[PDB]
Amino acid sequence: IYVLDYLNETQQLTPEIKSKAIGYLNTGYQRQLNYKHYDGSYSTFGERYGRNQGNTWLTAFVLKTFAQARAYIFIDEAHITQALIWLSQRQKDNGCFRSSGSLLNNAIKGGVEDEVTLSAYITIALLEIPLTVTHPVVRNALFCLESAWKTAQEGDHGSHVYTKALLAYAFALAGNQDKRKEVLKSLNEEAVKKDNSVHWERPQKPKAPVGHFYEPQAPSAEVEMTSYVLLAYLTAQPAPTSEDLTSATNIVKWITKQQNAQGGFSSTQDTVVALHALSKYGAATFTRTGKAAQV
Amino acid sequence: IYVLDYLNETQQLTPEIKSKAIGYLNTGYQRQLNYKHYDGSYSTFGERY
Amino acid sequence: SGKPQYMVLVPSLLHTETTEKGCVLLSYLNETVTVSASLESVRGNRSLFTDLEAENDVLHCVAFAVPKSSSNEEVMFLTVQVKGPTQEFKKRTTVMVKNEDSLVFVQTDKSIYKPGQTVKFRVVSMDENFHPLNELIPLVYIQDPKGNRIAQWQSFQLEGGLKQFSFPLSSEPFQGSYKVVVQKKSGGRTEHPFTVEEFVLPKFEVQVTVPKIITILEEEMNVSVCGLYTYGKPVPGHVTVSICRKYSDASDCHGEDSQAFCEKFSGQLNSHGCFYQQVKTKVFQLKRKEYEMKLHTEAQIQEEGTVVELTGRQSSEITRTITKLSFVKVDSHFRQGIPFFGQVRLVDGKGVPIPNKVIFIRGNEANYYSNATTDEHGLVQFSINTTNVMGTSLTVRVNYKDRSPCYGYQWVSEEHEEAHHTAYLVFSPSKSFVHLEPMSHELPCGHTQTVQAHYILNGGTLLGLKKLSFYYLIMAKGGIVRTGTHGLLVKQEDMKGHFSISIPVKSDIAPVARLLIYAVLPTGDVIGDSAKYDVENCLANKVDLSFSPSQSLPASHAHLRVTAAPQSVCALRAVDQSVLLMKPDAELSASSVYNLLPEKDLTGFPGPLNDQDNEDCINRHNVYINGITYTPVSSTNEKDMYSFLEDMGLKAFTNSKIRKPKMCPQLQQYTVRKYFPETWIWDLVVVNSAGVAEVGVTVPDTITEWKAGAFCLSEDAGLGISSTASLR
Amino acid sequence: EDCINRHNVYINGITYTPVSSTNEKDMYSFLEDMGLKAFTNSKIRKPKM
Ligand SMILES: *[C@@H]1O[C@H](CO)[C@@H](O[C@@H]2O[C@H](CO)[C@@H](O[C@@H]3O[C@H](CO)[C@@H](O)[C@H](O)[C@@H]3O)[C@H](O)[C@H]2NC(C)=O)[C@H](O)[C@H]1NC(C)=O
Ligand SMILES: *[C@@H]1O[C@H](CO)[C@@H](O[C@@H]2O[C@H](CO)[C@@H](O[C@@H]3O[C@H](CO)[C@@H](O)[C@H](O)[C@@H]3O)[C@H](O)[C@H]2NC(C)=O)[C@H](O)[C@H]1NC(C)=O
Ligand SMILES: *[C@@H]1O[C@H](CO)[C@@H](O)[C@H](O)[C@H]1NC(C)=O
Ligand SMILES: *[C@@H]1O[C@H](CO)[C@@H](O)[C@H](O)[C@H]1NC(C)=O
Ligand SMILES: *[C@@H]1O[C@H](CO)[C@@H](O)[C@H](O)[C@H]1NC(C)=O
Ligand SMILES: *[C@@H]1O[C@H](CO)[C@@H](O)[C@H](O)[C@H]1NC(C)=O
Ligand SMILES: *[C@@H]1O[C@H](CO)[C@@H](O)[C@H](O)[C@H]1NC(C)=O
Repeated sequence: IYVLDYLNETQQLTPEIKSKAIGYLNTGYQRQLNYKHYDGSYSTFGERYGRNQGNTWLTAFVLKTFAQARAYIFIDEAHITQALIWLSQRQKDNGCFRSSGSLLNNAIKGGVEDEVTLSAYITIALLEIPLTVTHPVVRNALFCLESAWKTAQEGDHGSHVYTKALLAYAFALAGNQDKRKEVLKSLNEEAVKKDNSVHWERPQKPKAPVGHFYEPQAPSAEVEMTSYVLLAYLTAQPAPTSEDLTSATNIVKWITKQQNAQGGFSSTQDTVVALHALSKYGAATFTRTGKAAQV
Repeated sequence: IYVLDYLNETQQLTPEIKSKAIGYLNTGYQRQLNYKHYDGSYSTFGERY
Repeated sequence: SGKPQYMVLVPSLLHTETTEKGCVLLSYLNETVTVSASLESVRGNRSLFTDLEAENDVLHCVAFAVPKSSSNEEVMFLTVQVKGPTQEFKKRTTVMVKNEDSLVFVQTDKSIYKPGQTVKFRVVSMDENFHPLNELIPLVYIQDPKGNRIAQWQSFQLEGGLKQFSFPLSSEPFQGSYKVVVQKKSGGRTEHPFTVEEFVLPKFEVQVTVPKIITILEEEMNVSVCGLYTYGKPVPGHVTVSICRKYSDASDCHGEDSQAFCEKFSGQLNSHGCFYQQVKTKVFQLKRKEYEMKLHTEAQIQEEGTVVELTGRQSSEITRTITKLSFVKVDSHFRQGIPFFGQVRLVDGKGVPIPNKVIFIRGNEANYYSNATTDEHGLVQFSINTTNVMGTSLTVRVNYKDRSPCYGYQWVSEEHEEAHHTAYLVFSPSKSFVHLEPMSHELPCGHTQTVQAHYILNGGTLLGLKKLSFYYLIMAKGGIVRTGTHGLLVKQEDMKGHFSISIPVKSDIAPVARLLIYAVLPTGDVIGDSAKYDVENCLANKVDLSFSPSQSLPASHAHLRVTAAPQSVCALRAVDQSVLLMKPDAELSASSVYNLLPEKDLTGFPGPLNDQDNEDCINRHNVYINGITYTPVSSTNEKDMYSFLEDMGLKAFTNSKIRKPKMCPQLQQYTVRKYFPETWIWDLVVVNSAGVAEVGVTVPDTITEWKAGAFCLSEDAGLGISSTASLR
Repeated sequence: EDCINRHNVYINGITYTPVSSTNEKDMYSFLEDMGLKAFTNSKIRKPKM
């Protein structure tokens, strides 16, 4: 879906590959339907038996993906609605969503599985759908986000990067321009700026005994978080400003330079959100009509 | 499909059942795709061998 | 003193375009409370807000209204917010709203029509409460059978809660079953059939008598035939009764007669009285392979040669299960600290009690093997002191765990029912509880009633206060209806048990009457239980019909009287009961209006909404057992307060421990001029403040029954259904 | 012969739970690994159900 978006936004698209991708989308969509739950949740296997319970993160991923798919191909609103009520059911009055761990591998998930990060990813997936901030779920979620950002800001460490980035994106979608600029400033303070671009890594190297190789329990999630920061900077109510676009250009340069020759990026999460951010950047900057620039 | 056609031609149709049938059509379509042949033909089982 | 307490109760299935009540309970320090419920439609944006001031230990019930929705059936997010000067609480869930359809029905002036006649029918509409509702109906039509619809009326609006229509059928109408169909705005449809054919008016009806239920151990059978006539007088003639057993050894296809053994008895229906006959069921072979009993009686009335047939006792149940005992007051739950007493009835076959007969009550998981005996009423009240494990199984038998005669021969049809029942104990973290001794039964109406309650308080209030309280709700019609409270100066530190409750049964209560009661303890603890009273099918608006009496000879002066509300309307259908003598009407009674209702009783949350899970996972590294060995983990299976309110049909938001502390699963994974007959009166009449009285015209040469059906309606009291005064 | 297995484990408290075999050292095992054997009435072995 995000590949289709990148191609359409860049105008580098043909109807042949479009039809091919359409067929792939329909097939994968139904195959995913083959793993949902009776209530509307999702899991690794699920269907063909009921001796399991769904996962939350996976359901959110399905929700976001189905939303964009709805943007291009036809889909049933009943499924997104069911997933939405399910997530709301798995939410707490004060606390945030619970991580109903039923996954197979953490590589697919580009996060640290922290309840705050999970809740943030959820609410951003919700806000990606056109949903009013006065809505209940997003209200409680915003309370969680505000509290988590407050504790992570006053404290010397709140993971220092991933959280703050996703929080910034969420705040940007809500409308709290002030909170957006504040957390964004906090992020910019801990910059990993290079010769002609800028970016952010994990806490420069993980402190505790870590490593050995293969990204064990830590997929590096650098492309995804950087793209999240990008998408945040690119969001505003009237239209974005200029400064945010400059920083966006920097990180975009880093992103395109980080691409993989085999295709995509290091994983699925990063490729998805990265292409999403690039698509929005194209929708903002690139214009198929504007063709008479004089400098 | 022909049921949808009968309803649309007779005007006795609502968007709810329309969406329901659309989902059924897509599902049955893919399930049928699960039985075609490599050349494009069709059989009872076919695929997976 | 203790923790502050709040509690909001609301049904799960909400109806629109009307009012529905929800209750709230508040108490304990920092009482300047403000509660607010917000029902919001998630997808898109919809919001219905409601507020209410809240004080100490008050159970106030507010009636919020809901208007129509865009879609038909849809879920919604209900969020309750409690704000105290120094406290706050918020809890939400998924409430299912439904654009319910009204309960509409049809009534015809006749059941069977002949060519050239005018079909007259009435359309009635109503809501859950039976207060008449005015409405613009999109469609009502009469249809011929080929789908060649015979008549059609569009967009008419009901005003007095009903509307009457008429359609003159022709001289050469299509014959068969026709049908009246009404279509409501919601897309809903309702069908009321009626037939059109030729027929002669019968001046008599056969009425036979045979056991409604014939069983295995039967050597003979009583049979009788009596024929009612004009004014129910006796009729002389001949009778041919064909008592029969149906579905024999024959194949039953193209050459074999399905008809099994038949016995034909000829009787001479005398001048006075009726005919009797004692038959022997030896020829029927009332055993394993042969089927049911159809009795086709055919009476031939003299001087006309008119034969009429009646199909009786087809379902005489040759039941392999004999001595089928019973139960009556078998409690579904128990407690590990109480003597529960279950009342059990024992009957056999047809339904007659068996007196002075030894029986055995076996209680497994409690080791209660005892003997008892069937008294004059075949009732036995057995009590068991419960201090045992989770589930108790109770059975009762008069024979033993096997069919005494030839059980497994593959060619026998004898059996004996075994009373079986299972009961679960309630959960009680405080070790205190309530249990009602109900009059679980056919509750009357228009009367008071007392239900007794047993409270076993293990220490009762730990610190709390002196006054403790109980709050009860008698809910109905998938909603609520009545509420109330009660409290008591608790004993200092013991488990005091007896206290009764009183409630009126005037009306406004479905056949089902779900009563629940819960007592709150200031320590953040609560207890409670349920009960079932199958209310008698009676209506709110009392109604009755009378008449200036039966008198022969067409003297027009005759009267009909009706008693109902002081300002109402009444649909009167006085029918010359000749066609009605032939074929009956179509389910016109209180029970009909009741079963037409949508979801008579609400039990269990509806389908779409699943639940409201929690997060309190108590899974230890290992179950932590010191002693003989360590133990693994496993889920429990016992009733709970949350389950009480779930089976009740509603939902609630609280803070106290309601649900059982269920643990999260394992994370680890891999002089006369004939008038029109077959009818008499069909009209509407106004009811003044003293009962209406119409003067009907006694008609000539129409000697049959005269069923007078009264269907009244009043905006204040509701509808009314009163009997068939047969001014013969 | 000591079999303390109840019908249901009789696990009072918040919930019930099944039985299982333990895994811990015992005096009987101390004397077993010691090499010798002894006759005594006291509670030496664990009450294995
Ligand atoms: C790819 O996605 C775009 C959505 O961005 C699909 O629509 C094209 O979208 C642009 C806006 O993004 C439309 O532009 C409009 O032009 C009018 C003047 O004609 C202007 O007033 C509007 O403000 C807006 O700029 C454009 O009309 C629209 N359709 C086109 C180009 O045919 C696009 O269809 C997608 N590509 C596909 C389906 O191949
Ligand atoms: C149902 O099937 C029809 C095809 O039969 C789909 O297209 C509809 O076709 C009708 C003609 O059969 C269109 O009516 C047209 O009206 C114009 C004047 O406005 C007239 O000049 C044309 O000759 C023709 O009569 C109609 O516009 C068109 N769309 C409709 C009916 O909405 C229709 O889309 C199908 N509907 C479904 C599948 O929901
Ligand atoms: C809410 O729904 C109504 C329904 O007509 C719509 O008019 C309105 O724009 C929506 N938003 C708000 C904030 O009311
Ligand atoms: C309100 O309730 C709290 C909770 O226990 C209690 O401690 C306090 O005394 C009450 N009054 C206040 C906070 O003014
Ligand atoms: C049947 O009729 C006989 C007399 O004919 C009578 O004594 C008996 O009580 C009746 N009822 C039965 C046998 O159930
Ligand atoms: C059951 O016990 C009672 C004594 O309590 C005894 O009289 C009776 O005979 C016993 N049952 C039978 C079938 O004898
Ligand atoms: C019921 O019998 C049990 C036997 O364990 C006894 O403990 C209990 O006291 C008896 N019931 C009453 C009310 O005493």
